[PDB]
Amino acid sequence: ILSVKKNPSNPLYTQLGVLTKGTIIEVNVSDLGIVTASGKIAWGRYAQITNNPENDGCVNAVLLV
Amino acid sequence: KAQNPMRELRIQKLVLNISVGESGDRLTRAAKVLEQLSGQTPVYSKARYTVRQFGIRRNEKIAVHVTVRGPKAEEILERGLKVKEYELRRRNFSETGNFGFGISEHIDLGIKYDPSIGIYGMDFYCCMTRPGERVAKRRRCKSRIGASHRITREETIRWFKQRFDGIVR
Amino acid sequence: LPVTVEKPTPYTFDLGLLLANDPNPVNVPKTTDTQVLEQHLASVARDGAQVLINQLLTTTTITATKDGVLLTLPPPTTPLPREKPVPQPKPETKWQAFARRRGIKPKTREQRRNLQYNPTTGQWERKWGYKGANKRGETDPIIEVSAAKEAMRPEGTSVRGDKRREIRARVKKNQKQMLRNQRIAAEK
Amino acid sequence: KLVKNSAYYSRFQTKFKRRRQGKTDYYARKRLITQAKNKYNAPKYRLVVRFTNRDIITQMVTSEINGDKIFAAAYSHELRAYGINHGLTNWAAAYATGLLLARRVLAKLGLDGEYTLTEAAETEDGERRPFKAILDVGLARTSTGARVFGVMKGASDGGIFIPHSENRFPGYDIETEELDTEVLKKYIYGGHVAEYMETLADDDEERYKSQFVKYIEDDVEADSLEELYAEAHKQIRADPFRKYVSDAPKKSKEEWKAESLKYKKAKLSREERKARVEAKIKQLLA
Amino acid sequence: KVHAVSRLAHRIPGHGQPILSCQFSPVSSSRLATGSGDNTARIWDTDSGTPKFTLKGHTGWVLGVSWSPDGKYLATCSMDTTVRVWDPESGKQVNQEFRGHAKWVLALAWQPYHLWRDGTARLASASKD
Amino acid sequence: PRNARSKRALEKRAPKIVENPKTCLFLRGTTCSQITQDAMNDLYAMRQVHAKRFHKKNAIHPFEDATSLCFFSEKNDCSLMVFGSSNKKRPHTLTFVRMFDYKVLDMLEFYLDPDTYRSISQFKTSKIPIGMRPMMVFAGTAFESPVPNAFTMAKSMLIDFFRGEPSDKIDVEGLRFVVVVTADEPQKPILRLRVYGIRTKRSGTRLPRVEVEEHGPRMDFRLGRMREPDPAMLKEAMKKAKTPQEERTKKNISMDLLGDKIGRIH
RNA sequence: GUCCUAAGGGGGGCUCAUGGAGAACAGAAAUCUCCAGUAGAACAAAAGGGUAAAAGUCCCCUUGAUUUUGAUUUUCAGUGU
RNA sequence: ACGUACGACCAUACCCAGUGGAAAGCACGGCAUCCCGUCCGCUCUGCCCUAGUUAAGCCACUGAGGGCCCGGUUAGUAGUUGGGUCGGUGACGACCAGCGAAUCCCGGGUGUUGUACGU
Repeated sequence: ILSVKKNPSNPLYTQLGVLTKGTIIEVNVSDLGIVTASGKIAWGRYAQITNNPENDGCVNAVLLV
Repeated sequence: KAQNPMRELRIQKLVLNISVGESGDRLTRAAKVLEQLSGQTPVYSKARYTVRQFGIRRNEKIAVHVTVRGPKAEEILERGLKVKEYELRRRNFSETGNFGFGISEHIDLGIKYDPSIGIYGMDFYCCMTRPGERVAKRRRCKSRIGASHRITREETIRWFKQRFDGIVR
Repeated sequence: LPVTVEKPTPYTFDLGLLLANDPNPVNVPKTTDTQVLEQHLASVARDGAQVLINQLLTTTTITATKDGVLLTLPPPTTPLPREKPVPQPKPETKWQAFARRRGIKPKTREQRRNLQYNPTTGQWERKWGYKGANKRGETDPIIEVSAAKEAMRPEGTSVRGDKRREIRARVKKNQKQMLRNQRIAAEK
Repeated sequence: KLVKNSAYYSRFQTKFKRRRQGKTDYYARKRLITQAKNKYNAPKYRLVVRFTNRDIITQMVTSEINGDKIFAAAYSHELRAYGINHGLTNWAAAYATGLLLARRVLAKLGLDGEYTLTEAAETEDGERRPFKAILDVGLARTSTGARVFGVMKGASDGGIFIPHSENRFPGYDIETEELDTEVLKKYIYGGHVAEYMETLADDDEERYKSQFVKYIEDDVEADSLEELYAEAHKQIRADPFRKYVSDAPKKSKEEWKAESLKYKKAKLSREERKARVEAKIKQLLA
Repeated sequence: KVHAVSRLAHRIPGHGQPILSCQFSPVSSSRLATGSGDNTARIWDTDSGTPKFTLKGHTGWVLGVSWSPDGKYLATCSMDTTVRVWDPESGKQVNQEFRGHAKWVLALAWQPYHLWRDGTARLASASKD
Repeated sequence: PRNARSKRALEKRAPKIVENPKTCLFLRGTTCSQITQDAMNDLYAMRQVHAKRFHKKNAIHPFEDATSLCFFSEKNDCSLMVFGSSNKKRPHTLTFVRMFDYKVLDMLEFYLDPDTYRSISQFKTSKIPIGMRPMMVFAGTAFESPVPNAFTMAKSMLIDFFRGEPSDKIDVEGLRFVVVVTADEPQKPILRLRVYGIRTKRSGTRLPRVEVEEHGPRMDFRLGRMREPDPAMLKEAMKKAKTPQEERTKKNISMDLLGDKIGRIH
């Protein structure tokens, strides 16, 4: 995880970095091997949390592509 | 040098104008009757300035016109001067060599009367050019037509008399 | 032919401006013949161009890119006058002074966005501007009006322009404050 | 009142001479030659494409302070050396002329003792760079299917790096944003002209003879155009500087000087002008 | 000396499925052969960036294209257990398809030109069987 | 500023930390000789991209009143000016004017020698491309005066004229033209302006052998009247601003080769 | 009191105010045609030289209403991603 | 020398009219299947270079009326700064210098030029 971009409930929750459902986070996509049109290596992208980490013990996210 | 084939007078275009002055169903009828007369869609003209006396407003469609080129222009001008009985005035011809007239009833041309569209009159204007008119119209190297190549009032009157067998009074 | 020249005083260089300075005197011949005069001047020019080319090709790093073979130049060192004065901080306005005294922090760029979520319609809408929420109801087909405000309303005016009236009043107050701040800054 | 008076004539400011002649768009020229994304002080080349009634003119041009310079020039009437004798202004001839100019540029540069500072400062990890030029279409309209882009396509195929997109080539579809390379190949090898030949041969034989009267006279069928243009491309890539002699009268430069000065009307001298003025004064007195 | 390629020459469409094999002609770079998952092979004129021929007849993905060492034949092996030989100057299939494999034919290899005997060429096909 | 275009113009004319390349305005007086006009044409040809040109006659004597010059600098955003004049006392004069904050910073007069002047068209060589910067060579002992004089002022003014656009990189193919200004200390010394094109030859070593060929123009000047800057305005003009990309050095704080901020303890 | 897929940006095409000669109603003033028209129109500013295949005017595309990153500049930070 | 294409100075090149143009090139031109665009294949775009024609464009020469551009003259003169240097109470006059006009008048002119390919 690189950063927490937007918690949908509160900017205070975004500032505290709370990982809940629907949260937009920044992730390191170096392992995915994404190359841009100019040949640069895209190593940071946005994902959305699709689960409840407080209930599951794990953070599940889907890349916003 | 006047016997050169490139100086031959011919019709450049024929413009048919209906200045209704009021927007709406009347203007649509004028556009429709222009459409059957020409065979192509007409152009709506908007008023430049507003005049309270004429009851017009700026940027309001008040007139309609069609530009026709080729032998279609020749046959429409033949129809118009058939209505005018091949008789024109010296008052009509311009100093630049163009001419024109106006009719009051479009039924006299040969269009069957339809009471849905009504009765309209029209202004016919014919422009006359010699070959070589591309010089002042093309995008690249646009220039001015020379003085000897320009068409005079006497030349276009003589052309009309010789071609339509008409009379100018 | 040699590619190095020897002179009593060495050249100085400013490779940012591609400038070569020769402090050695130009011993111009004291004759009137143009061919030998320009020959001497061309010899001086050739010497300067030679040392400049040598300096550029030896003491600048070279990169071969798809654009070509580029020399990386140092920033210019020759002291030259500016055309305009160095930018300075603006005079502090009344709001800026008040916020500095009261510890009022600037709003974040996410906080000051022109976007909000309308719950009742369930859509995203703008707070101001074209179709903004500050003009809510001006195109609403049905508006209930209170009888007291309708009676106190002047003749000819409608309820559909009240929000535009309020917006115009607020804009006029804001522009009056802006003009006062501009006049005070101009006096300063 | 007279609008063209002395005050109007004194206050009038003329445009540029080539703007009055209607040959140069200086607004586009300024951005073509005096604008650069990078400031590496490098020379810039443009491929100037111009069209006449009977010829195509392609040039490789740099801009200097006292006038432009031509690096190489190719003309569509030089295709007669490579076998193209008809349709010297069609899209395929535009393609072949652009290809010929590209091959001539590469042959002149040797990309097919004085030396350059690039060779002086070349490093170990350095590769050969392509020749680069920007297209100059002049006052022509840049629509889909124009022959300026055929010239550009031929030059890019010949080996000049010209920045371009593919949305103005014949066969491009704007609704799908996809180029039909079948239609592109048809236009490159002149299949549109050939298809017009069979269309006229089936519909209007008199129009077919009137438009293609040279084609039947030279006995060039519609089905041979693709082979003819392919063989022309191969000959262009083989020998870019093949000499072509025209059927025009041939004299030396001094003989042409004499022939033109034979028909030049000399300007009258001051003595002759004063004599004519005195004769006019005498005629006015009489 | 071979200089490094640095820019796109031509992007040529025409295949409806991903391209699974590509190979230049041994004569020159003007002719290129590709085989794809749309059950077809294609020849490309790389000078003008244009298609030349479309070889059709396989019913599986063309897993391999291979030019003959002299350049007079193009052999294509496909997922339909078949190998076909085509004439690259006309785009026509030479005789019938080669049958006998039980599963997908994955690779092809021509006999070297100096080893050809009995007035014929020899082709080796490796399959999943 | 209502329109975004006028807003862009005001933002372009606004003072900046990194200044724009300077613009030169070429203009002439009520009377001006043909040789002076040819010299102005040659200088404008050398500086086409960052110049603007007037074409009327201006009733301006710059060393008496320069309010009109300040107004022209204000209107055209031109910080350098070349002013042409002719006279009985001064037959061919080029007045170089340098501005600061739309006010006259300093001025210098050049008297052109008419008999030795040669234009660019009189040399049948390949010319400089439009927009390409030439390199500069200043030769002689007149430019090393310990006190600021007319020759140091002329050196600074010609450097500012032939700067072009600054750049951190340059292609090796952009080193083909050189402008040489020669002047010696001493009856009046002659400041000679020449332009040459540069050819390179093999010499058997790594460095090439440079040979020159004259490009034009050929100018000979005598330095005339001089208006020096006010010391306070000169100090404000010679102040140097620092870009945000120039890090202020902090004690015991550094950047490593990976970009980490590193502190040092002792 | 009304109206607007907002302004802006890019690209392309065109030339304006006016005058003369002409065209049923149409007559100083409606619309259309030609010729002449250095801008005398429009848009900005307050030129003592703004803009004419445009900076004017109509089409096409975007309209996403204030992007991301920064060890760098300035200020701030008891909520220092 | 002439023509064409890109140009450089941007009226000595502009506004109006007449006369002529070998060669080739430009140009007017012919036709609307395909590419493309219009109310109108007028413009733009595609195809033909065959046929007609120098009528216009273009070029050269000439002609008026304006305009424009050089050089001299005005003239080192008006005017403006300096008690500068001499008087004048001072103002101001002359003298000494420094900067420095324009009108009028006279004479000349109505385009030079680079690259490339051709005649």
